[PDB]
Amino acid sequence: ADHISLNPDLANEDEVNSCDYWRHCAVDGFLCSCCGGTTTTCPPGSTPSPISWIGTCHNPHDGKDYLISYHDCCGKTACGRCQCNTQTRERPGYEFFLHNDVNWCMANENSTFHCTTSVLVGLAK
Amino acid sequence: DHISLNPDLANEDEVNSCDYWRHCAVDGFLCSCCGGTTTTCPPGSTPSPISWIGTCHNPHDGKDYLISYHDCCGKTACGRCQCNTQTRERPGYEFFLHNDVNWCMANENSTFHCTTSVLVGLAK
Amino acid sequence: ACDVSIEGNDSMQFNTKSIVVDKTCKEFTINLKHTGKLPKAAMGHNVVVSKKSDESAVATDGMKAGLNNDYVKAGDERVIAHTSVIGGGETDSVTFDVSKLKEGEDYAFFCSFPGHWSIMKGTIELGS
Amino acid sequence: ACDVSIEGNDSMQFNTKSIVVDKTCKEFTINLKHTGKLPKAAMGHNVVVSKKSDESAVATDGMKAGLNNDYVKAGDERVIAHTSVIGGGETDSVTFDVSKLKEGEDYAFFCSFPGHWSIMKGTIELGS
Amino acid sequence: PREVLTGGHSVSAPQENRIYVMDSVFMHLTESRVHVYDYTNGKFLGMVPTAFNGHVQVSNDGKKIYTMTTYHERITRGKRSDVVEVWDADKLTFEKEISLPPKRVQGLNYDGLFRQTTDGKFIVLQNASPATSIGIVDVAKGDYVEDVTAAAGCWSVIPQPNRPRSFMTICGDGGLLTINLGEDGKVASQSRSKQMFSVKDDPIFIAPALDKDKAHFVSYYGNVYSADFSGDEVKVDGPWSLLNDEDKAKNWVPGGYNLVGLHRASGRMYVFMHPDGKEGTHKFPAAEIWVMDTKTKQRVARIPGRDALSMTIDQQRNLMLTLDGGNVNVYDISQPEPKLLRTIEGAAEASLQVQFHPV
Amino acid sequence: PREVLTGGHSVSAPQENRIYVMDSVFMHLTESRVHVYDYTNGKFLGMVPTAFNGHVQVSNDGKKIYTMTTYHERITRGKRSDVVEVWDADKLTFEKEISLPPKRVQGLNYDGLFRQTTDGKFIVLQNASPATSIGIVDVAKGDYVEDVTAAAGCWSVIPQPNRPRSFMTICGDGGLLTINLGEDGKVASQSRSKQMFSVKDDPIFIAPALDKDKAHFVSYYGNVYSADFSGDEVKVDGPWSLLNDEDKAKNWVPGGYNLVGLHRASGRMYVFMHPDGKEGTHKFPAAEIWVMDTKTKQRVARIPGRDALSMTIDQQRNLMLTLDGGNVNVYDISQPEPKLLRTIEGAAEASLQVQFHPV
Ligand SMILES: [Cu+2]
Ligand SMILES: [Cu+2]
Repeated sequence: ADHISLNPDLANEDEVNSCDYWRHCAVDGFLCSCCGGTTTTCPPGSTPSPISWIGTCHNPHDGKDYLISYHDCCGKTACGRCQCNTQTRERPGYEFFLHNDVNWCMANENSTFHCTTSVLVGLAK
Repeated sequence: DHISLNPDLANEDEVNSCDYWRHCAVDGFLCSCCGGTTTTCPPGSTPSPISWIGTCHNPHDGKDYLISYHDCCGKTACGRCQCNTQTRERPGYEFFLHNDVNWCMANENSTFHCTTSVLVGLAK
Repeated sequence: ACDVSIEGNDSMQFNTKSIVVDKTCKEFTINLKHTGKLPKAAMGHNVVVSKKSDESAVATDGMKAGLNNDYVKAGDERVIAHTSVIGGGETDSVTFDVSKLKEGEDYAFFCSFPGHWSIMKGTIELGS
Repeated sequence: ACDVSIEGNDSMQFNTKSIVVDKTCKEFTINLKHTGKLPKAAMGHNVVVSKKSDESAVATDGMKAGLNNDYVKAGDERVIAHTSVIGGGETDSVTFDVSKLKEGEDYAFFCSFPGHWSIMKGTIELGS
Repeated sequence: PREVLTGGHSVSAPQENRIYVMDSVFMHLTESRVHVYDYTNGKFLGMVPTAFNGHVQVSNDGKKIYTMTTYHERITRGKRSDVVEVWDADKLTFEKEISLPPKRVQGLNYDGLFRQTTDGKFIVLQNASPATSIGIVDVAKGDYVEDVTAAAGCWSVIPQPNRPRSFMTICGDGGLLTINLGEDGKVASQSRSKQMFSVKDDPIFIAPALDKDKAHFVSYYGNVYSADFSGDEVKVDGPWSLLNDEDKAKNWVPGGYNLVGLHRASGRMYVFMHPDGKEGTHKFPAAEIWVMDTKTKQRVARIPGRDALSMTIDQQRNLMLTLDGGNVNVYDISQPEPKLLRTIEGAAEASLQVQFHPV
Repeated sequence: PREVLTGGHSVSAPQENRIYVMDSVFMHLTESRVHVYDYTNGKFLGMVPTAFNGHVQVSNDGKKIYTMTTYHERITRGKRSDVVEVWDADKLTFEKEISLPPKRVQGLNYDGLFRQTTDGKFIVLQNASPATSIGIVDVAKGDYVEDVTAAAGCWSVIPQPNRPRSFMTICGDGGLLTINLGEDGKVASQSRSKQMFSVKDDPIFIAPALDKDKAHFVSYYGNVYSADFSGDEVKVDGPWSLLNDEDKAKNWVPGGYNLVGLHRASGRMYVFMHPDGKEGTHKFPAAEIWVMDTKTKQRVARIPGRDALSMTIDQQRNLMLTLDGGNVNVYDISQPEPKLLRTIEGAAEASLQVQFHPV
């Protein structure tokens, strides 16, 4: 018994494209679902980053907390659509992988930032 | 000379407005708002040897003057005081009177920074 | 048997969040493969076995040890065992005698490479 | 005397908007220097002598002639004389016998290189 | 490892739904790009970065996107690299780069500056050093194969839909120059037409209202000229006025950039117009859109311009797109009077050109 | 030829009047730049392009501008070139480029990511591949001379004003790592302090309130920690609260990026604060600016924050500049309570860092 809320594609566009969507609680960039991609897919021609910053978000629909991996899509200039700047549980650089003030496209073949995705890792425990 | 023919003498709110009489054919950013002046490139930007020509009317002396719109190049868009005036502007088949082409095109570096309004002389 | 091959990718993940060791096993060998392709200097991984609530402490002390000490304080008494740090394409292995895991207590395996233990953490248990 | 050196720069300008020819002069030599550094293919200059209100027509017809014809219709009867088209750093010269300039009429010199005659236009006159 | 980020995906919407908005991003011209939208629902589909003042077009076969732009080893300094890049239309991924002489036209996005021959074999582009010339690129060979210097003093490219590899260009003498290429891209022959319009007294906008065998043009003062190229030589005629005495009184004149369009199946021409015209307003936003019947030379319709500056027509679906710089308007032009279907807001920051994907 | 366009000019205003606003232009990050303003009249003086996410600082001698950025042969593809460029401060012209390993930190402009030693001999920068390390550049030799990998797991550079070439860095163990360079830029010695703060229970903002021989830090919950480095080893202490029971009730906490500042001559510390703090608001715009006396540990003043996010202090003129992302506020802090002198609007599109030219 997963739960409808655990899958963006079934959620109204107005919901997942809002900076208020529960799993975008630590996004600092542009939502890929508004750039020709989806919450878990890079828009055509953009490259997924192997690394990312981690957020612990609260799913208000099931009352549980989940780990979200914020991977970037790289290789293209700023998407400029659906800019979000949420900092829930975000921490400074000394806790590097929980920090979102650094471009997570940094290790890619090409580091120019295109947009940000919100991948569901699993329950936070 | 005539007090209207020299910018250094007019209030800057005057020369930095797209309405200033000699900016009648400008399509870019006024250099006087980018660290330069109506006739001087801002520090670090390079004057273009070519330009597009405009015939502007000086409402202060009622005469028409030729204005040479040279660009300052070598730096990214200034982004300040964008103007888009087309008085007497003509299409590409009259190339040097056309302002829809970057006049920084022949420079060592073609990226457009800002536009100047150089006074050539009376139109006759 | 007394074998296990755990993977690590450029995405900072282990292909296992739990490994079981049979009681029949005398000593235990744990092999690590770095399937990614980023150099160890940027995304190296290692596996460190230690007491579950004694993990944070080891990673912090390991960070200070440096890559020269595979990000594990030299001779840290809290470590049951630890592999070397490998990079993309590389592989390593560690063999430790199971006679070390204490009764009743919980044990987790993880990567001490600076910042990775937060996600690359798992639980290693005995028999059943 | 019967000499003149006119310049042309990358800024599409002549360093003279009027040249006078002494009546004493038999034939007249006009030298052109391209002080700029842009290749002739992009900013070449030339000098063409013709009747003042017969200038527009020659430049238009010269444009159709092509660079191979120094932007002057081959054998255009409206041209008193014309130099070749030079590029940056280059120089050329044209010699024409002054006995050609008609009485009472006005004569202007200019560059027929596509689009330049609008600014690179001058007036060449006799004695006084 | 519940979910995983994936790439390598293709455009979600089918080609028949895609349009391309060339966002010059003039405020930061070094980061211009192409926004790909679905004209049926206004959904953003993807994009192609085009560096400093890039130009774009879709291959006639609809399988590739062609871009033209300029690079510098250090953007504002270092070696200059003018190029044409070939992008796959469905994956929006870079495929090939074609070296161009460092003089490709740098300026606003008029269609005529970056076109292709009817056979889709060659890319025809405009150069300015500032001496003008038209360059030829063999798409297949991926090369710059010809430099048409005979075009000096002329501007913009106007393909001839009734010929495999021929095009015309407007010249400073008020006439049209026709270039016919050989199978290798090099000029095979050329011909000049008689003077079509007075440059100084009645300048035409360079944007053509293209038909299969002829092209129409509008002037700064509302006149209409035409160049028929169904025969060996181009037959020029004109002008006739878009204005009736009533219109002349209000001082109506055309205004915009890519301001005209032609619905071939009907002969209807669309034009951006505005009242109180005068020197310096030839690029003003459209107060209205006039629909003229080129056959009878009469206005059949007039509607709000919504401040548009550029448009484009799709013959197959009978659609018209207008662009005011940042928003796209979708129109149904199957009938004499246009019909506004939807408006796509924020399609761009600074765009003066929109194009349908070919079908 | 009445007038002529000239170049080669120097900044009109005198150095003592210039400030630098690092405009990241995040919407088009590939065209970030540095805007140079005159803080006395808010006049725009010039600029330095800094490509994709560039960082900047002025040499301690005030004669050169240092930038750090990233280039790609084709911006979005091709070879990557990380570099440090040296620009002349008065002519704002490019002078030298220094190759850097392709891992210079790419992110927001915290001061601590691009600094220089007190002697102005070396440029100390932050790397992330994502493994972190601190790189050393010998300005004179124009080279990258050392890679401090001992800093792995640590972040940001905090120069020691009381030493010629020493600096510290915050580490994941809650402690500070001190690096002392030799005359050639290579690490001579290092030392770690005791745990200064709890990473998980009371994280500090990386921005330091730097003094000559010590640095102060504020935490997510309003605590103040300090690192004294007047002695051989760093002496850490803390915390003490910026809050009184009344403040705690309103839930006041610090917020911003380069959110703290220290007026050395007075010991006064400035902090961006906001009410109703809670998880996720550590970067919220400032509701107020609190002025603390580090000596007596008491709040001496509080004023409107004007939504600032970053600030910077000038010890010599007793000035403070706050930046809300697009506007700069000029303050006189010679007295306990700040005094708003002027506001410079539109100094940038997206800037989180402003710096005075050294005097
Ligand atoms: Cu690891
Ligand atoms: Cu010439």
